[PDB]
Amino acid sequence: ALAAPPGELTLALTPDDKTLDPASLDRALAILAEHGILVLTGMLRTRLTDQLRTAMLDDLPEVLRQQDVPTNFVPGHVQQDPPVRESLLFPDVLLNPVVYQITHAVLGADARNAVYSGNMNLPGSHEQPVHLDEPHLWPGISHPPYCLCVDVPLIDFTLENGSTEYWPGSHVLNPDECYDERGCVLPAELERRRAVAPPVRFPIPVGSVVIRDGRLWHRGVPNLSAAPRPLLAMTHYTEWFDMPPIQLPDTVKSWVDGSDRHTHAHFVAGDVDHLTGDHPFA
Ligand SMILES: NC[C@H]1O[C@H](O[C@H]2[C@H](O)[C@@H](O)[C@H](N)C[C@@H]2N)[C@H](N)[C@@H](O)[C@@H]1O
Ligand code: NI
Repeated sequence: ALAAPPGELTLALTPDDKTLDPASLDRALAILAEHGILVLTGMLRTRLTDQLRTAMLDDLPEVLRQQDVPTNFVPGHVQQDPPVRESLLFPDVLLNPVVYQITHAVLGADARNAVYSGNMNLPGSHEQPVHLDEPHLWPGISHPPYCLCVDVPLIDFTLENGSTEYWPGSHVLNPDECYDERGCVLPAELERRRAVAPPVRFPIPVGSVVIRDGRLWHRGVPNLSAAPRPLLAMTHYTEWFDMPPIQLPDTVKSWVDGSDRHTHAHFVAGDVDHLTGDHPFA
């Protein structure tokens, strides 16, 4: 019911900021440890978010033409990969120096991005169940994080247009028989948790970047606006967690492969089909 992101969760920047001073970084880490979600305002320029927003709304028709449209949990929550064309792969988005500074500190210098995907929340979408995007490695065990979701809204997220319900501090909870095979939280454990630390939902301005634990409870909620709500989604993992590589064109290999901000990527000659992944050599 907030009119902006809570201060407990938020850290304000300009796009020119390339690192956090030690005091800011310790705070960012302290938030991800305690709350499991960190909102970074003013990270990305309009020039980038605009091109990416345009590119994904242009692709949405090709996505909805598909015989079976891939959704997450309920109708209206479409899985859509953004394009991997030389011209729409920006270093400030894939290899953001502030994001990787936080993820290196949390997951290790060998941590790597292994997801370049998206969530198109359509008008009249349904309520998702509360869930983990990425599960705990064993039931009934406390362990540190092995993955951080990096969510990039491509329009102003509002209460009406489907800003995500987040459950702060839920990333460290992992009792027995808590999660089912799709990673949905059992209803008993929700109501116990709602009493101690209830969910929050808030606007997130475009140009913001949200970093959160992969294990954080959350649910997508109905888009009641007249416009699709695109989200570009990356996920950094520890070196040792097994993931299939991101299909990228060799036209970007030059700067992506060199970097000490690691991507788990496989480079193909020529164009890559993000949408349906039909490209001949995977
Ligand atoms: N790293 C965050 C993302 O993780 C999940 O999606 C993955 C999901 O983990 C896989 O089952 C699927 N094969 C790919 C999909 N993109 C979530 N369902 C997405 O909503 C979220 O964008
Ligand atoms: Ni989710």
